[PDB]
Amino acid sequence: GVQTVTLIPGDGIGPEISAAVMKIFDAAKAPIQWEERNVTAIQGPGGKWMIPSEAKESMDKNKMGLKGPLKTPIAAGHPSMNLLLRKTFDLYANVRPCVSIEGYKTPYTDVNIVTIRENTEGEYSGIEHVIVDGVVQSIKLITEGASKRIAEFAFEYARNNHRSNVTAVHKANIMRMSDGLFLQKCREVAESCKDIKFNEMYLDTVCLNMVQDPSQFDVLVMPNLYGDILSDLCAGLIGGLGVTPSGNIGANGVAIFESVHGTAPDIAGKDMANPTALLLSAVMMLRHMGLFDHAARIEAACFATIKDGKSLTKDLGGNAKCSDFTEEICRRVKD
Amino acid sequence: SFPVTMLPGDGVGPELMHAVKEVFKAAAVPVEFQEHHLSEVQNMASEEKLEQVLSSMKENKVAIIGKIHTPMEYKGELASYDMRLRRKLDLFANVVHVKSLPGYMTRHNNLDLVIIREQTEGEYSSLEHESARGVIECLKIVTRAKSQRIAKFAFDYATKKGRGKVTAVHKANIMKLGDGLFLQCCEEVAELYPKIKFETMIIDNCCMQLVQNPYQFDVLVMPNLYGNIIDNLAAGLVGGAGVVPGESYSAEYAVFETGARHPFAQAVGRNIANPTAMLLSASNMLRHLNLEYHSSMIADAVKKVIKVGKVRTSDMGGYATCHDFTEEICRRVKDLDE
Ligand SMILES: NC(=O)C1=CN([C@@H]2O[C@H](COP(=O)(O)OP(=O)(O)OC[C@H]3O[C@@H](n4cnc5c(N)ncnc54)[C@H](O)[C@@H]3O)[C@@H](O)[C@H]2O)C=CC1
Repeated sequence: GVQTVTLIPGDGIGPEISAAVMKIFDAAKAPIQWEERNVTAIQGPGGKWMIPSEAKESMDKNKMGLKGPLKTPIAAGHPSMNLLLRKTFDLYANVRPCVSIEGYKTPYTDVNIVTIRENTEGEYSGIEHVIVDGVVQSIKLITEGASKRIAEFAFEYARNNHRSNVTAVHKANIMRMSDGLFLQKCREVAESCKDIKFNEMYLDTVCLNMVQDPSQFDVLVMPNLYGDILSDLCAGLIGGLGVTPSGNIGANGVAIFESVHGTAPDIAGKDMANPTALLLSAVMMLRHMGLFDHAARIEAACFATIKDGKSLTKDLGGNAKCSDFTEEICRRVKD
Repeated sequence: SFPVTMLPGDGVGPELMHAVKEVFKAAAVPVEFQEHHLSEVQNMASEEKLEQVLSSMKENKVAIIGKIHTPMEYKGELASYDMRLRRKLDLFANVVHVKSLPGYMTRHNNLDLVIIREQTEGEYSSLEHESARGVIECLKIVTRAKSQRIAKFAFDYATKKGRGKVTAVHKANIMKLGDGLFLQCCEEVAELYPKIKFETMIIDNCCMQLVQNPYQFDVLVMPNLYGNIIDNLAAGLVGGAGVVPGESYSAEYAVFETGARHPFAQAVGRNIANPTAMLLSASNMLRHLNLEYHSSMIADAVKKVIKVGKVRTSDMGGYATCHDFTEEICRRVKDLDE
């Protein structure tokens, strides 16, 4: 068959890479059609900012999505397009795999790390308001429920993808109630399965134990109370933001796949972006979609390109245009 | 001549403290110490013990402290005796010095980077009240008055220590009101010292950049959102909680500690702990006292006993005890007189 999937181009280097990754699928003739649905910040009737109805009905029709990064204003406008986007689809899990690129060497070797971070609670969704002049209060809440829901996802991921350890990153020293709960929910599901080996490290220790040696970490699970400073840290071991993919897995197989790399204003429209992010993002799509062999073809293509070294893009150590990159990878796939 | 309030605390902490005072003995450093032997794991603790601490801080106005060990099985952290102390001194402005040491190779060598974070609110104001059957709520506060404070301190530290750039790591994107305010203040104070480059970085991105290349930075000022993490992440570039000094300042005080102070910072036993953090923080304390001569000596000694490679503790790749590594330093301190 020939499946279809929503596509949000995104803002900035959205078009550059979304065009690039569209064309590797095209070149590779994968059974995907793209239903482009520009989702922009659109005001709400009651002031509760809704979604472009175009993308809201379009995604329910495909239950799948690849998306470029959206733009959030520095202090002047929409709360964020991504937060609202993840929440109004209950994509309760932001899986950030993080593995090396064999041919592209960093100071870190053989790093296979996965951040499973919860995606619909904590600082994602809350009031922040002006209580008096010059004093701001913020009201981030965490639940008992989704705590359990991500800590089940943790062991389920580590169960499908054959993982040794699952370690709960938490800050129960400085937030007794909030993250003391989460452990309790982790602890409960971790007893359910001695299948997977478990522990609990505090967040500051991990970030230190991490830049020292990412050989001690398999899967990580986190409440969205400390956002994903860990996930972007780990994206410094691999290579760059240009090479890390990311996944808003949700229930019922709905998922939006994007990359950590954001709006990228500096190199907007300059044609020096990295398509490796949105690409390996879409290689999660297929491997999530069951299209395993369009996956390993495209994926292993992008690696062998990188290893050869003659076309790797600007942030990877070579003056090579995002376009010329995307066709060395295109040509590479076809035979 | 020069009294310094010394708080050993608990952990391997009291051992390091010893090492600092023994090395001061070797160098003959006209600093005499009042130890306050305050701790909750050993139950030498009350607020009457804290008061005696601050009665000490009124006079000497300058103190070197360890980490007091909160018992997380009953209390938390914002009610630790360590937070309760930090409070009484109106400490703000944590100063962490991320500087690699020549002869301790890491993945981040020749690095020179100082991490200013606000130490009074943000995560440390966490108000937590349960609202439902199982809905926890977390209330956090940001104030223009505590931020205009952290950036004037930051800039005044940039000028005072020769440093030319100052970055403001901020989360304006989603925290549009808390860290919008923080940026507004930072931008405000940022014109006032126009001999200093200023720039803003979203925090998310910065922890990636902090490990993809820390060499792009110099002075980092940030609100206390997210906690003491980034101090600890950077402090790994330079070889760990065994070596990265730290200091915490006040309007009127200066408390000299260690940069990276996670739980199980040094979960070593008898001996077998590194004292480079304490010692490099002692000399920095000494510089504060304008004993620059004795600050030079201690500092330049232990930056070289670890360059020469003969003695090395567990964490730096070596076999020696702490007694052995501190006694190596005395020998090279005693030499440096003549
Ligand atoms: N997924 C999302 O929704 C995200 C959205 N954003 C938003 O977009 C804007 C982005 O801000 P920043 O963090 O400064 O941008 P960013 O995180 O996208 O960083 C781009 C910068 O980092 C490097 N970079 C990142 N990705 C790259 C790539 N693919 N190719 C080449 N270089 C790359 C470049 O040096 C560039 O200057 C912000 O408004 C932010 O809120 C940021 C991150 C993620």
